[PDB]
Order: sequence, then C-alpha cells, then structure tokens
Amino acid sequence: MEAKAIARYVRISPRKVRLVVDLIRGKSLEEARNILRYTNKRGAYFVAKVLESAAANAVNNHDMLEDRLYVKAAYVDEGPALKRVLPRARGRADIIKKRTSHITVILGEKHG
Amino acid sequence: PRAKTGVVRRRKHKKILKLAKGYWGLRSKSFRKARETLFAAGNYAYAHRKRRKRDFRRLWIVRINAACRQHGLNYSTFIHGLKKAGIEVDRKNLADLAVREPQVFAELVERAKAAQ
Amino acid sequence: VAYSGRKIWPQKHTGRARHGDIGAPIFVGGGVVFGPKPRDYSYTLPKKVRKKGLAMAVADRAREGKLLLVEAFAGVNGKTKEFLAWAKEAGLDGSESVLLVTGNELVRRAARNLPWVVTLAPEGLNVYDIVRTERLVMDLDAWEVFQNRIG
Amino acid sequence: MFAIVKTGGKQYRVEPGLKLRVEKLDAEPGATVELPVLLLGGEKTVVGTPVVEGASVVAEVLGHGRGKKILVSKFKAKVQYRRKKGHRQPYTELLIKEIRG
Amino acid sequence: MKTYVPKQVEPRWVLIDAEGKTLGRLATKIATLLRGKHRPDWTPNVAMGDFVVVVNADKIRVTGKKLEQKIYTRYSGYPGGLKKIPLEKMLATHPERVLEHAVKGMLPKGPLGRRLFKRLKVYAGPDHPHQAQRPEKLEV
Amino acid sequence: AKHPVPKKKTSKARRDARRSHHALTPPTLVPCPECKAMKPPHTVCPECGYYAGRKVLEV
RNA sequence: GGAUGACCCCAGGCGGUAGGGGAGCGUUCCCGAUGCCGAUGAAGGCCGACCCGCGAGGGCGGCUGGAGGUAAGGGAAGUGC
RNA sequence: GUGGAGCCUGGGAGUGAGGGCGCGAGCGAUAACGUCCGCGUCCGAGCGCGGGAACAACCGAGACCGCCAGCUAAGGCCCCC
RNA sequence: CGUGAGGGAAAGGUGAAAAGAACCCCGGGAGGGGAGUGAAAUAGAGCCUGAAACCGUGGGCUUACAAGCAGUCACGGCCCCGAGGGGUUGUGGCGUGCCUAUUGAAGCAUGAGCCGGCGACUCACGGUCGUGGGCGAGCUUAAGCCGUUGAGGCGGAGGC
Ligand SMILES: [Mg+2]
Ligand SMILES: [Mg+2]
Ligand SMILES: [Mg+2]
Ligand SMILES: [Mg+2]
Ligand SMILES: [Mg+2]
Ligand SMILES: [Mg+2]
Ligand SMILES: [Mg+2]
Ligand SMILES: [Mg+2]
Ligand SMILES: [Mg+2]
Ligand SMILES: [Mg+2]
Ligand SMILES: [Mg+2]
Ligand SMILES: [Mg+2]
Ligand SMILES: [Mg+2]
Ligand SMILES: [Mg+2]
Ligand SMILES: [Mg+2]
Ligand SMILES: [Mg+2]
Ligand SMILES: [Mg+2]
Ligand SMILES: [Mg+2]
Ligand SMILES: [Mg+2]
Ligand SMILES: [Mg+2]
Ligand SMILES: [Mg+2]
Ligand SMILES: [Mg+2]
Ligand SMILES: [Mg+2]
Ligand SMILES: [Mg+2]
Ligand SMILES: [Mg+2]
Ligand SMILES: [Mg+2]
Ligand SMILES: [Mg+2]
Ligand SMILES: [Mg+2]
Ligand SMILES: [Mg+2]
Ligand SMILES: [Mg+2]
Ligand SMILES: [Mg+2]
Ligand SMILES: [Mg+2]
Ligand SMILES: [Mg+2]
Ligand SMILES: [Mg+2]
Ligand SMILES: [Mg+2]
Ligand SMILES: [Mg+2]
Ligand SMILES: [Mg+2]
Ligand SMILES: [Mg+2]
Ligand SMILES: [Mg+2]
Ligand SMILES: [Mg+2]
Ligand SMILES: [Mg+2]
Ligand SMILES: [Mg+2]
Ligand SMILES: [Mg+2]
Ligand SMILES: [Mg+2]
Ligand SMILES: [Mg+2]
Ligand SMILES: [Mg+2]
Ligand SMILES: [Mg+2]
Ligand SMILES: [Mg+2]
Ligand SMILES: [Mg+2]
Ligand SMILES: [Mg+2]
Ligand SMILES: [Mg+2]
Ligand SMILES: [Mg+2]
Ligand SMILES: [Mg+2]
Ligand SMILES: [Mg+2]
Ligand SMILES: [Mg+2]
Ligand SMILES: [Mg+2]
Ligand SMILES: [Mg+2]
Ligand SMILES: [Mg+2]
Ligand SMILES: [Mg+2]
Ligand SMILES: [Mg+2]
Ligand SMILES: [Mg+2]
Ligand SMILES: [Mg+2]
Ligand SMILES: [Mg+2]
Ligand SMILES: [Mg+2]
Ligand SMILES: [Mg+2]
Ligand SMILES: [Mg+2]
Ligand SMILES: [Mg+2]
Ligand SMILES: [Mg+2]
Ligand SMILES: [Mg+2]
Ligand SMILES: [Mg+2]
Ligand SMILES: [Mg+2]
Ligand SMILES: [Mg+2]
Ligand SMILES: [Mg+2]
Ligand SMILES: [Mg+2]
Ligand SMILES: [Mg+2]
Ligand SMILES: [Mg+2]
Ligand SMILES: [Mg+2]
Ligand SMILES: [Mg+2]
Ligand SMILES: [Mg+2]
Ligand SMILES: [Mg+2]
Ligand SMILES: [Mg+2]
Ligand SMILES: [Mg+2]
Ligand SMILES: [Mg+2]
Ligand SMILES: [Mg+2]
Ligand SMILES: [Mg+2]
Ligand SMILES: [Mg+2]
Ligand SMILES: [Mg+2]
Ligand SMILES: [Mg+2]
Ligand SMILES: [Mg+2]
Ligand SMILES: [Mg+2]
Ligand SMILES: [Mg+2]
Ligand SMILES: [Mg+2]
Ligand SMILES: [Mg+2]
Ligand SMILES: [Mg+2]
Ligand SMILES: [Mg+2]
Ligand SMILES: [Mg+2]
Ligand SMILES: [Mg+2]
Ligand SMILES: [Mg+2]
Ligand SMILES: [Mg+2]
Ligand SMILES: [Mg+2]
Ligand SMILES: [Mg+2]
Ligand SMILES: [Mg+2]
Ligand SMILES: [Mg+2]
Ligand SMILES: [Mg+2]
Ligand SMILES: [Mg+2]
Ligand SMILES: [Mg+2]
Ligand SMILES: [Mg+2]
Ligand SMILES: [Mg+2]
Ligand SMILES: [Mg+2]
Ligand SMILES: [Mg+2]
Ligand SMILES: [Mg+2]
Ligand SMILES: [Mg+2]
Ligand SMILES: [Mg+2]
Ligand SMILES: [Mg+2]
Ligand SMILES: [Mg+2]
Ligand SMILES: [Mg+2]
Ligand SMILES: [Mg+2]
Ligand SMILES: [Mg+2]
Ligand SMILES: [Mg+2]
Ligand SMILES: [Mg+2]
Ligand SMILES: [Mg+2]
Ligand SMILES: [Mg+2]
Ligand SMILES: [Mg+2]
Ligand SMILES: [Mg+2]
Ligand SMILES: [Mg+2]
Ligand SMILES: [Mg+2]
Ligand SMILES: [Mg+2]
Ligand SMILES: [Mg+2]
Ligand SMILES: [Mg+2]
Ligand SMILES: [Mg+2]
Ligand SMILES: [Mg+2]
Ligand SMILES: [Mg+2]
Ligand SMILES: [Mg+2]
Ligand SMILES: [Mg+2]
Ligand SMILES: [Mg+2]
Ligand SMILES: [Mg+2]
Ligand SMILES: [Mg+2]
Ligand SMILES: [Mg+2]
Ligand SMILES: [Mg+2]
Ligand SMILES: [Mg+2]
Ligand SMILES: [Mg+2]
Ligand SMILES: [Mg+2]
Ligand SMILES: [Mg+2]
Ligand SMILES: [Mg+2]
Ligand SMILES: [Mg+2]
Ligand SMILES: [Mg+2]
Ligand SMILES: [Mg+2]
Ligand SMILES: [Mg+2]
Ligand SMILES: [Mg+2]
Ligand SMILES: [Mg+2]
Ligand SMILES: [Mg+2]
Ligand SMILES: [Mg+2]
Ligand SMILES: [Mg+2]
Ligand SMILES: [Mg+2]
Ligand SMILES: [Mg+2]
Ligand SMILES: [Mg+2]
Ligand SMILES: [Mg+2]
Ligand SMILES: [Mg+2]
Ligand SMILES: [Mg+2]
Ligand SMILES: [Mg+2]
Ligand SMILES: [Mg+2]
Ligand SMILES: [Mg+2]
Ligand SMILES: [Mg+2]
Ligand SMILES: [Mg+2]
Ligand SMILES: [Mg+2]
Ligand SMILES: [Mg+2]
Ligand SMILES: [Mg+2]
Ligand SMILES: [Mg+2]
Ligand SMILES: [Mg+2]
Ligand SMILES: [Mg+2]
Ligand SMILES: [Zn+2]
Repeated sequence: MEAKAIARYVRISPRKVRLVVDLIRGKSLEEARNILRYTNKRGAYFVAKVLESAAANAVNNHDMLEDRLYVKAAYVDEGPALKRVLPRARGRADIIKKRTSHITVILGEKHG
Repeated sequence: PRAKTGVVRRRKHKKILKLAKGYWGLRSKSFRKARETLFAAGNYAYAHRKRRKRDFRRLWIVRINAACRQHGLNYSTFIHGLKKAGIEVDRKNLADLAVREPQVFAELVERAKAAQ
Repeated sequence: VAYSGRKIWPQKHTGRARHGDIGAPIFVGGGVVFGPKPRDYSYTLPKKVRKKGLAMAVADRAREGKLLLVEAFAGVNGKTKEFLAWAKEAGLDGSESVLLVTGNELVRRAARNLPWVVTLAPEGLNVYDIVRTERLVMDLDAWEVFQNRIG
Repeated sequence: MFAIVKTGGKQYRVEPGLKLRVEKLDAEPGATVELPVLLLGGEKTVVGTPVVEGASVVAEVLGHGRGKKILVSKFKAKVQYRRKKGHRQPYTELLIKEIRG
Repeated sequence: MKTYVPKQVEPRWVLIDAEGKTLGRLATKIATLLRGKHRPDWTPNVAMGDFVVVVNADKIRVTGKKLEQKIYTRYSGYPGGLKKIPLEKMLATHPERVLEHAVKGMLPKGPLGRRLFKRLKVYAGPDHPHQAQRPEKLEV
Repeated sequence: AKHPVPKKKTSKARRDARRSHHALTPPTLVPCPECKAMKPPHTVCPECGYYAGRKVLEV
C-alpha cells in the first residue's frame, strides 16, 4: 500500500526545490521530518507540507501506520512558467520566467 | 481545395528518428541531426560491408602464417606449394584447419613442400 | 490582404532578417501564393462528339439488353405506389438502378422519389445519367426525340 | 569425420546433422543433392586435388528463403545525391545427411 | 561456419637473453611475441600474446655510430623543454629503457598495445625476479 | 572588453556534469540529552530550551 | 522464345553536378456512394524484432482514442520542407 | 568498323567564373599554387575505392546489389602494417 | 503602439446530460488524499484528442590511463524475449557534419539553438510543338435564345 500527496503550481523554481526533495528520498518519515526542519532553504517549507499531507493520507485514508512510513518516492515536475518583463538598459526589455513546481511525495510502509 | 501538411511530415520524421535510436545526444532526438548521422552511417555500412571481406582475409592470412612457421616454412611458401599441388581449399578453411584440425593442416603443409 | 504597406523594420543593421510588409506570403497571416481564384471550368465539347456519345451510351445498354421501351404507363397517375405496381409488372423490382425517361410529368413525379430511379425529360437525355444507371426505360415519345437528336 | 564442400563460390566445413545456409540452389524443397568435396578428415584424411573423385556429401534441401533486409544507402555530400535501396539476399537451407567417403 | 575465436587461455612466459643482440632486430621479435602473432589462433582485439622477460638489456649492441649519435628526446611542455639524451648516456643511466623505448614504438597505438607493453618485463643484468613464473628460455 | 559569449550550447551532459557538486549535505543533528529531540549541536535546544544541562530559554 | 507485358532462357548496359526523359508513392477535394467499413470502436496518436514493395510507401497486430472514414476505377489541385 | 555510333526534322534544356597536370609557345626574371594561347588529360560532376604518412586533379582503377570465396593493378613483404 | 494621420494583435472544444465532485482528512491558502457522479475523471473545469523539442523519476547495460563529425564493421561480456532475435558497449578495424557558393570546403568561407506548424514554378488569354479522340475539303461556333435546376439543346454572325 502507498500514499501520495502532490502540491501543484507551487511558485518556486523546480531546480531549487529538487535540491531539497533529494535530501529526503528513501528516508524514514521521522528522519525526513528531522531533516526538513533544519534545512536552510525556502524549499524546505514546501517539501515539508507535502510530506506531512502524504503522511496524513497514509494514516487516515489508506490504513498505514505512521511508525512504518518512509519516503518511497519523491520528485518535482515543472509547471507553467510565469513570464514577467525585466527592463534593461538602452530600451531593451528582457523576459524573466518565474517558474513553478509540482511536488510529489509517495509514502510506503517498512514492514519490520 | 487546400492540402495542408497535416499528418505527412511528422510521419516522415518519425521514420528517421526511429532509425537513429541509440545515437548520442541530439543525434537520436533531433530529426535534423538524426538525418545527418544516418547519411554517414549509410556510407559507412556500404564501405564496411565491402571492407569486412578484407578484414577477415587478413586475419586468415595471419593465422595460416602462424601455423606454417611452426613447420619451418612461411605463408608465401605455403600458398605457392598449394598452388603447385593444385590444392584449392580457401583461406577461410585453411585457418579453421590450422586451429581445429592440426594434423590435417600438417598433411597440407607436407603436400605444399612436396609440390616444389 | 488587409495589412499595411509599411516596411516593418529597417533594411539593414537590426540583426533580424529583411522584410517588407506583413502581408508578404512568407509571413503567417500573409497572402497566399498562386492560390485559387474564381474560375470557369466549362468548355465547348464538339457537338458531334456529344451526339455520338448519346448514341453510344444507349447502344451499350441496348447491347446488354438492359434497354426497355414502353408504349404507355398503365395505372400510374402521380402516385409512387402506382409506379411500383407497373414497375414490378415490367420486371423492375429495384434490384437494378433505372433511368426513367418520359415526357409524362405524372409518371416522373410518381417515380422520382425511388432510391433506384433517376428521372428525365426526353430533352434531358445525357450520357452521364445513362452510364450511372443499370437499366434504361423509355417512353416511345422519348425514344422518338432521341432518334431526332442523334440523327 | 568432417568434409569440406564447395557450393555457390564459397566453401564450408560440414558434418552430418548440420543445417547450413548457402547461395540459392535450383532444387525443389525436400529433394536431396550431392555437393563436391575438397577434403575429408577426422578418422582418415584425404586431400582433394582439387576435388576428391569418389566422394560426395549428400544434403537434403529444407527450403529456400530470403535473408533479413539490409539497407544499402548511398549519399554524396554537397550534390543532392542520395539513394536508398533495400536488399534481401536469396538463400537455400540444407541439412547435411551423410558423407560418402 | 564463422571463424574460430579462442576463449581466454593461460599466457605463456618466455625468457630472452638480449646479450650481444642488435637492438632493432630483437625489438621486432618481442613485439611479435607480445601481439601473439606466432599463435595460430591469433585475434586482434584481445590480449593473448606472451609475457616476455628480457635480461642483459644493458649488454644490447648497436651498429654504426649510434652510441654517440642516436638522440632520445623528451618534451616537457614548458618553453625550452626539449631534452636530448644520446644512447651512450641512456645505457649509462637507465639501460633497460633502451629495449623498452624501442619495443614500445613497434607496438600498436591505443588501449590494447598500451597494455601489451605491460607484458614486457625488461631487466639489465643477468637476473630476473620472475622465477615463480618459470619462464621458457627462447633462442631468438 | 569585447563582450565574450558562449561559442556552443552546453550539452545536457556537460551541464549536468557541472552540477556534480551541487548536492546538498543533510543538516548535522544530535539528540537533545533532555528531551531526545534532534537538534544542531552547540545550539540551545529549541524544543525544551535546555543547553549544558540547564534551562536557558522559554520555548 | 509466346506471340503481344503471361512468364522463362541467353547476352550486354547500369559513377554522376547543371540538365533532358520515364515510372511511381503520398497529401486535400469530386464521381463511384440513397452504397460500403464503423461503439464487437472512425480519424488521429504511441509501439512493433512481423508481412508486401528497390524505394516513396502499403499491410497486420498491441495500447491509446471515442465518431467518423471510405474501395476497385477515374477526375481536379492552396499537394510532400 | 552495328556503336548509348552516324545523318535529317522537330520539342526541352543547361553552359557561356573553370582548374591542376604533361608537352609546344608568348608574357614574366630559362620567378609565382603567375599569366595568355595550343594539343591532350583528369578534377569539375569520380571530395566513391587501392597507392602516394596525411592531400580534387601524381600512380592504379570507372563503384547496379549481396558473399567470413578466388586472381591481380599501382605500391609493397623487419615491427606499427 | 503612436503627438497625430495611422498602425494593430492574441484568444474556439468538459460531458449524452453539470450529474461541475455533499461530507471527512493534511493545509493559512493553493494544492492534494478518500468519498460521490459518469460509459469513461491522465473527460475535473489549468477540462476532446494531446505529437515534438524540453524537464524529471525508476529500472537494465555501461563509464574515472582515456584522444572524439560520435558512427560503422567484427568479436566478446552482461540484461531481456523464447541453432533465433532485442538492448547495451569493452577491445580491434575504418572514418574530414548538413546546406549554400565555388576552380577548389571538415574547413578558420555562408546559413542554421532545438522542436512543431506557415512557407516558393500557378492562373487567364494568346502562341508553338507533342499527344488522346471527333469530323475531314472541310472543321468549328461566339454573344445570346430555349430547356434543366448539378439535363442538355439551339444559335453559322464570325474564325481557321
Ligand atoms: Mg542544508
Ligand atoms: Mg498524522
Ligand atoms: Mg533601441
Ligand atoms: Mg531564454
Ligand atoms: Mg527567461
Ligand atoms: Mg499543417
Ligand atoms: Mg520531412
Ligand atoms: Mg506533420
Ligand atoms: Mg505518427
Ligand atoms: Mg511516412
Ligand atoms: Mg547507443
Ligand atoms: Mg550497434
Ligand atoms: Mg539523447
Ligand atoms: Mg544526452
Ligand atoms: Mg529529446
Ligand atoms: Mg538514409
Ligand atoms: Mg558494400
Ligand atoms: Mg570501402
Ligand atoms: Mg581478395
Ligand atoms: Mg577484394
Ligand atoms: Mg583487421
Ligand atoms: Mg622460416
Ligand atoms: Mg596463388
Ligand atoms: Mg588459393
Ligand atoms: Mg491593404
Ligand atoms: Mg487595415
Ligand atoms: Mg502600399
Ligand atoms: Mg510605401
Ligand atoms: Mg505604407
Ligand atoms: Mg544573430
Ligand atoms: Mg535568432
Ligand atoms: Mg528589414
Ligand atoms: Mg515582407
Ligand atoms: Mg500588405
Ligand atoms: Mg490571423
Ligand atoms: Mg489570411
Ligand atoms: Mg487573415
Ligand atoms: Mg500559401
Ligand atoms: Mg504569387
Ligand atoms: Mg494562381
Ligand atoms: Mg466566373
Ligand atoms: Mg484549360
Ligand atoms: Mg465556355
Ligand atoms: Mg430519386
Ligand atoms: Mg432525387
Ligand atoms: Mg444511383
Ligand atoms: Mg439523381
Ligand atoms: Mg563453386
Ligand atoms: Mg550440428
Ligand atoms: Mg542466393
Ligand atoms: Mg547466403
Ligand atoms: Mg562527394
Ligand atoms: Mg564528405
Ligand atoms: Mg556538406
Ligand atoms: Mg562540388
Ligand atoms: Mg546530398
Ligand atoms: Mg619468432
Ligand atoms: Mg645498430
Ligand atoms: Mg630507474
Ligand atoms: Mg592503425
Ligand atoms: Mg577594456
Ligand atoms: Mg575592448
Ligand atoms: Mg571581456
Ligand atoms: Mg570600459
Ligand atoms: Mg559580456
Ligand atoms: Mg562565440
Ligand atoms: Mg539543455
Ligand atoms: Mg539527465
Ligand atoms: Mg560544464
Ligand atoms: Mg546551523
Ligand atoms: Mg513546547
Ligand atoms: Mg544483367
Ligand atoms: Mg559500371
Ligand atoms: Mg545512374
Ligand atoms: Mg553551373
Ligand atoms: Mg523513358
Ligand atoms: Mg504526401
Ligand atoms: Mg497521385
Ligand atoms: Mg454523399
Ligand atoms: Mg456518407
Ligand atoms: Mg456493420
Ligand atoms: Mg460503446
Ligand atoms: Mg478499443
Ligand atoms: Mg481527413
Ligand atoms: Mg508503417
Ligand atoms: Mg476507451
Ligand atoms: Mg486506431
Ligand atoms: Mg454525424
Ligand atoms: Mg483516411
Ligand atoms: Mg474517396
Ligand atoms: Mg482510385
Ligand atoms: Mg469518372
Ligand atoms: Mg480545383
Ligand atoms: Mg504552396
Ligand atoms: Mg552517349
Ligand atoms: Mg552523344
Ligand atoms: Mg536537338
Ligand atoms: Mg522538358
Ligand atoms: Mg521542364
Ligand atoms: Mg550562362
Ligand atoms: Mg560572359
Ligand atoms: Mg570566359
Ligand atoms: Mg576566371
Ligand atoms: Mg581565362
Ligand atoms: Mg617526361
Ligand atoms: Mg609551358
Ligand atoms: Mg616569352
Ligand atoms: Mg636565378
Ligand atoms: Mg593558373
Ligand atoms: Mg608554371
Ligand atoms: Mg610557365
Ligand atoms: Mg586543360
Ligand atoms: Mg560548378
Ligand atoms: Mg580521386
Ligand atoms: Mg570523367
Ligand atoms: Mg592514401
Ligand atoms: Mg586517394
Ligand atoms: Mg597509408
Ligand atoms: Mg583517407
Ligand atoms: Mg590528393
Ligand atoms: Mg595539389
Ligand atoms: Mg595471390
Ligand atoms: Mg608489382
Ligand atoms: Mg612502408
Ligand atoms: Mg623487394
Ligand atoms: Mg606505432
Ligand atoms: Mg606483417
Ligand atoms: Mg511616432
Ligand atoms: Mg495613445
Ligand atoms: Mg505603421
Ligand atoms: Mg500576427
Ligand atoms: Mg462537449
Ligand atoms: Mg457541450
Ligand atoms: Mg482548515
Ligand atoms: Mg484543519
Ligand atoms: Mg494570515
Ligand atoms: Mg479544495
Ligand atoms: Mg493530499
Ligand atoms: Mg478532491
Ligand atoms: Mg461507479
Ligand atoms: Mg462500452
Ligand atoms: Mg488516457
Ligand atoms: Mg477522455
Ligand atoms: Mg487534456
Ligand atoms: Mg468529442
Ligand atoms: Mg498535459
Ligand atoms: Mg511528451
Ligand atoms: Mg537515470
Ligand atoms: Mg600510461
Ligand atoms: Mg579502466
Ligand atoms: Mg555485439
Ligand atoms: Mg545477442
Ligand atoms: Mg569503433
Ligand atoms: Mg578532404
Ligand atoms: Mg540534408
Ligand atoms: Mg559566396
Ligand atoms: Mg568565393
Ligand atoms: Mg575564388
Ligand atoms: Mg572541422
Ligand atoms: Mg562553418
Ligand atoms: Mg569549426
Ligand atoms: Mg560570400
Ligand atoms: Mg546556406
Ligand atoms: Mg535565436
Ligand atoms: Mg534541443
Ligand atoms: Mg511551368
Ligand atoms: Mg491540341
Ligand atoms: Mg467532331
Ligand atoms: Mg456544327
Ligand atoms: Mg484568328
Ligand atoms: Zn530538548
């Protein structure tokens, strides 16, 4: 049995969040929580909520035990980018892409 | 009436791109790069089909030569002896003989010396 | 095309390709090159060819034995059920498509709605319709004017 | 006991029980054929000069087929010369029945 | 029938007394032994030659005035980094390098020939430390 | 200066090779000897406010 | 050879830019079609180491897709990047 | 001498920047990867193949496709080969 | 956008029917997990199909003594599917991108970041050959008129 949670359209650049998501793949739920708590990155906040929300579903909807849960799989996909203008010198305009993430966490049970 | 590109072009590209599977980077992913690589690969094959026939013969000649010198004569002597003997067993088979059936090869070496 | 005739950006020195107006067929939304315009596809096929074609088309059916001439149309008076009666009676069960040619409007009205029947005034006889069909059925009055056109 | 035969411009070492692909032969499937012999070896050893007179190898023809398609492609740069030709080589499959020494 | 290919076989060890021999002419034979072209089952894409032990490398002999005139050369990549060492000195300082440098240039370039040169064990002076391998003495 | 510029697009392979050092090291944490919760060493425990065996801070 | 592009046998030609000629493939549309294929699944998409073709291509099978498609033979072009 | 020979009428072109090499000249300096003619050749279009370390035009040779068969050309046969 | 005359876009599709997802759970929300609707929910409104470039996760093979237009030919190792085949690549051989322009380009000469879609030899009238048919010392109508409503006929002025 698995349980998952997906935060879509998170306004942070995929490349940045993955750095944090990579930190908790294959970790026990307790270990991951410990890591995200003291990881000095903006992404840590977001990855945290998806982890908890996935753990929630595991205990609530899917008949799994919080004391067995580990991060079986986790990944960030990229969502639609938010394009914005950045005025440069000599009249030229640049286009900044404020990117977007779809964060997924999938939880499984470590029997024994 | 109008006949827009529609389906035709995507299909032509996929043919190529499937043929280019396994290649490095854009060569297996980009249609244009795939095509440039496939052109080279067509000429290489044709050329290497022709040269495979050479590549093996040279191996055969090296091997026949190795077994000949064990019996005190060289390849160039061995072949001439065979010609004078009128033996027409080819180099593909001579080499196989030289390794699998050494006593049979010995006999051929004998007739090669006898011929001159 | 609707757009302006202004040169969209200077000839040289921009680092972009050279262009004129955006109505140019190279642009999306621009004009088409050598596309269709209103056209008259008709032409004047030699009268002797047409005439000869009519004769030939009838002859081909006649040779097959698919051609039938009729003197009159018994009980048909403008009702489809009536034509079906007579049609059946003539060996026309609808298993073969029939071009019915007669000047009797009443007979044409009764038979026009059949899926397997094309109908024609004798002045309207033509090789397309003849070739399209499997059988040709003619009013003697029609067969008479047919004789006049190909004579 | 092995034999060395010669069919279709090429030479092969055959033993009974072996299946073999050679150039296409003009012979109905199921028929049997005698192949020329250049050398017999194993127990006795006889050296054909160039062929050995009394000896022949009897093979049954299992069938005829066409080899897997090779794409022979020709391209000349800066000239717009490109050629694509598909080639399947005909072949006949033999089963070596006996070696008539 | 597709051509025979040998599975890996136990490598033969060989011993050569280089004393009094002509440098270049002994070099070729060792290269040959290394390649394995003396074996009827030779295959060009695998290391299947002999291991070749050479002794008395310092006692190699050379014709003409090469002892004074043969200049071995090394480039360091720095400006003015071209070092010229004549044969006399090379024998006087690292004599086993003479047979080595010769044999190396007669082996094929690339990964394989590079590993074939590793199968060449050359020593100056009559003694070699491979008695464990029990090398077969060759006259060449 | 004359405005240096990349000569070729960086390949997906070379881009990713450059990033072989970009991996994060997980935070270094030890248990708090009072409340067993994990925390950075040499820092006053944010869970129970204990450091050096005594209460230092309200949490 | 047989009598005609029915297939077989023997022989010779077949590098190719500008360029001439020939034979085909596929795309949109019309006649064929008041027909035929189609929810027991149209088109389109993703596969295939299978089948036919020198090739352009055409089949067949699996997944997707969920309402269209369209033969033999002919016709006409906004017809192949 | 029956040849992708030749001649006649007609349809369709492309070309009208050539280049190396050998031999015969002019020009130049018995200079130029020079220049301008002549006869031939090859590259052009044979940047397809073997040789010349590599190298359009030097030597060998005109590549329809296939073969893990055979003979040779130039060039080669101590090792790389 | 432009002072102004003037220039001038992009942007269509859930489903048969909103039946447009009550309630519960994590979350500040966004989002998601169950429940429910539906024939179908990777039909969930950022909605038919959903190609490619591009980004990622997992798996198999492989790579830290090696010299490269990235392939190709041979052999071997490993993985897969069941005298065969598919994937992968260690070693060995061979190997100067595509296009354009040029006497000559891998060329340190032009163009091209990559992918998808738009994108260039047509039409009218006349001419000149060839060709498929009709009639042949003759051939043919034009505008129009009648008929049809995807029916054809008449019309001889004129032209060759
Ligand atoms: Mg950190
Ligand atoms: Mg909980
Ligand atoms: Mg400006
Ligand atoms: Mg950008
Ligand atoms: Mg940007
Ligand atoms: Mg299109
Ligand atoms: Mg295409
Ligand atoms: Mg397309
Ligand atoms: Mg497709
Ligand atoms: Mg296609
Ligand atoms: Mg690959
Ligand atoms: Mg491969
Ligand atoms: Mg790739
Ligand atoms: Mg890559
Ligand atoms: Mg890609
Ligand atoms: Mg190709
Ligand atoms: Mg070939
Ligand atoms: Mg070749
Ligand atoms: Mg040969
Ligand atoms: Mg050859
Ligand atoms: Mg070889
Ligand atoms: Mg000898
Ligand atoms: Mg000979
Ligand atoms: Mg021979
Ligand atoms: Mg306008
Ligand atoms: Mg306007
Ligand atoms: Mg204007
Ligand atoms: Mg103007
Ligand atoms: Mg204007
Ligand atoms: Mg630019
Ligand atoms: Mg640009
Ligand atoms: Mg401009
Ligand atoms: Mg323009
Ligand atoms: Mg305009
Ligand atoms: Mg528009
Ligand atoms: Mg338009
Ligand atoms: Mg428009
Ligand atoms: Mg257009
Ligand atoms: Mg135009
Ligand atoms: Mg037009
Ligand atoms: Mg009009
Ligand atoms: Mg016309
Ligand atoms: Mg008209
Ligand atoms: Mg009707
Ligand atoms: Mg009707
Ligand atoms: Mg009908
Ligand atoms: Mg009708
Ligand atoms: Mg033969
Ligand atoms: Mg067997
Ligand atoms: Mg054959
Ligand atoms: Mg075969
Ligand atoms: Mg070329
Ligand atoms: Mg080239
Ligand atoms: Mg090119
Ligand atoms: Mg050229
Ligand atoms: Mg080309
Ligand atoms: Mg020896
Ligand atoms: Mg010497
Ligand atoms: Mg030392
Ligand atoms: Mg080499
Ligand atoms: Mg400066
Ligand atoms: Mg400067
Ligand atoms: Mg600078
Ligand atoms: Mg400055
Ligand atoms: Mg700069
Ligand atoms: Mg640059
Ligand atoms: Mg990239
Ligand atoms: Mg990657
Ligand atoms: Mg890098
Ligand atoms: Mg810290
Ligand atoms: Mg507290
Ligand atoms: Mg022939
Ligand atoms: Mg030829
Ligand atoms: Mg040709
Ligand atoms: Mg030209
Ligand atoms: Mg022709
Ligand atoms: Mg097409
Ligand atoms: Mg067509
Ligand atoms: Mg219809
Ligand atoms: Mg219909
Ligand atoms: Mg049905
Ligand atoms: Mg259904
Ligand atoms: Mg289905
Ligand atoms: Mg369609
Ligand atoms: Mg297909
Ligand atoms: Mg379905
Ligand atoms: Mg389908
Ligand atoms: Mg409908
Ligand atoms: Mg279709
Ligand atoms: Mg149709
Ligand atoms: Mg058709
Ligand atoms: Mg028709
Ligand atoms: Mg039209
Ligand atoms: Mg067009
Ligand atoms: Mg000719
Ligand atoms: Mg000629
Ligand atoms: Mg002419
Ligand atoms: Mg023409
Ligand atoms: Mg033309
Ligand atoms: Mg010109
Ligand atoms: Mg001129
Ligand atoms: Mg001129
Ligand atoms: Mg000139
Ligand atoms: Mg000139
Ligand atoms: Mg001379
Ligand atoms: Mg001269
Ligand atoms: Mg002069
Ligand atoms: Mg002088
Ligand atoms: Mg010159
Ligand atoms: Mg000169
Ligand atoms: Mg001169
Ligand atoms: Mg000349
Ligand atoms: Mg030219
Ligand atoms: Mg050449
Ligand atoms: Mg020529
Ligand atoms: Mg060469
Ligand atoms: Mg050459
Ligand atoms: Mg060479
Ligand atoms: Mg070369
Ligand atoms: Mg050259
Ligand atoms: Mg030169
Ligand atoms: Mg020979
Ligand atoms: Mg010679
Ligand atoms: Mg040499
Ligand atoms: Mg010699
Ligand atoms: Mg070397
Ligand atoms: Mg050799
Ligand atoms: Mg203004
Ligand atoms: Mg304004
Ligand atoms: Mg304007
Ligand atoms: Mg626009
Ligand atoms: Mg709808
Ligand atoms: Mg609707
Ligand atoms: Mg709440
Ligand atoms: Mg709550
Ligand atoms: Mg708040
Ligand atoms: Mg919600
Ligand atoms: Mg959730
Ligand atoms: Mg929900
Ligand atoms: Mg249900
Ligand atoms: Mg159903
Ligand atoms: Mg789906
Ligand atoms: Mg759907
Ligand atoms: Mg969708
Ligand atoms: Mg729909
Ligand atoms: Mg999507
Ligand atoms: Mg995709
Ligand atoms: Mg991976
Ligand atoms: Mg090293
Ligand atoms: Mg290694
Ligand atoms: Mg392999
Ligand atoms: Mg395999
Ligand atoms: Mg390789
Ligand atoms: Mg070159
Ligand atoms: Mg190309
Ligand atoms: Mg130019
Ligand atoms: Mg130029
Ligand atoms: Mg020039
Ligand atoms: Mg280059
Ligand atoms: Mg370039
Ligand atoms: Mg470059
Ligand atoms: Mg230029
Ligand atoms: Mg260009
Ligand atoms: Mg750009
Ligand atoms: Mg790309
Ligand atoms: Mg034209
Ligand atoms: Mg005409
Ligand atoms: Mg006529
Ligand atoms: Mg008339
Ligand atoms: Mg006139
Ligand atoms: Zn604490």
